[PDB]
Amino acid sequence: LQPYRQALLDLEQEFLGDPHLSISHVNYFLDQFQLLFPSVMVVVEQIKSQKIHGCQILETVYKHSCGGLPPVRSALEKILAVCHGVMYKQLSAWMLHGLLLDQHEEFFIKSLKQFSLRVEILPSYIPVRVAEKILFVGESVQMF
Amino acid sequence: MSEPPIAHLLRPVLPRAFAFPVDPQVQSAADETAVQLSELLTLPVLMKRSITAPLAAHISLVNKAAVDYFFVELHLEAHYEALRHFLLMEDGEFA
Repeated sequence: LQPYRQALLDLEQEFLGDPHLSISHVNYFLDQFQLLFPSVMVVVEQIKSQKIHGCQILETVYKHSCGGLPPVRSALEKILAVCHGVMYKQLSAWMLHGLLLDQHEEFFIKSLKQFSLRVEILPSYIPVRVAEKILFVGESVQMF
Repeated sequence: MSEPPIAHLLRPVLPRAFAFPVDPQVQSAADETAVQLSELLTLPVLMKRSITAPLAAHISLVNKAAVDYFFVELHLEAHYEALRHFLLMEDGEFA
């Protein structure tokens, strides 16, 4: 939402520059946001009603990543990059130092017991097969 | 059996022994800058246990040292050997 802030800030500079600018002038400059904002609304609205939990959010945006507005697609894509950071962050440990670090949320991994995949949560784009390699590496490091 | 309480060679191990940690300690500080630079911590927050690891070095020296004083210096086995000999009556004639 940062660019919307910059734009509003800029309009003032012009109004400071000239003392009589029509509202229509406002409509024209802000009318690219007129379309991106309604779209992002559903991405959140789905999250609240379905009580989407943990990684299942990562998929909810990805299905709206197929959006027919090129701006929206780029706009949402940024968010997934941010969210992946955490997943990449949690996977950065169980795979590496053999310890899960999760309270209530999950990273699709639940000795040789209490450690197993959560099919429901697993994001779709990530294939089941790769997950198994991951599970193998973490269990492997955990044992030795 | 009498090789362990050398004493004069024990000292050389120590400068080498604590210099050896300096080498990890040399890379660690710089790499701590790289780890700090990378995503705040490239590794999990729990990885900070790597910084406190050198303590083990002092621990090893402590245990080994105690053993020699407790054993060769104090000839402990002989105390167990005599206690067995007289209290458990191993020596045939005394019993």
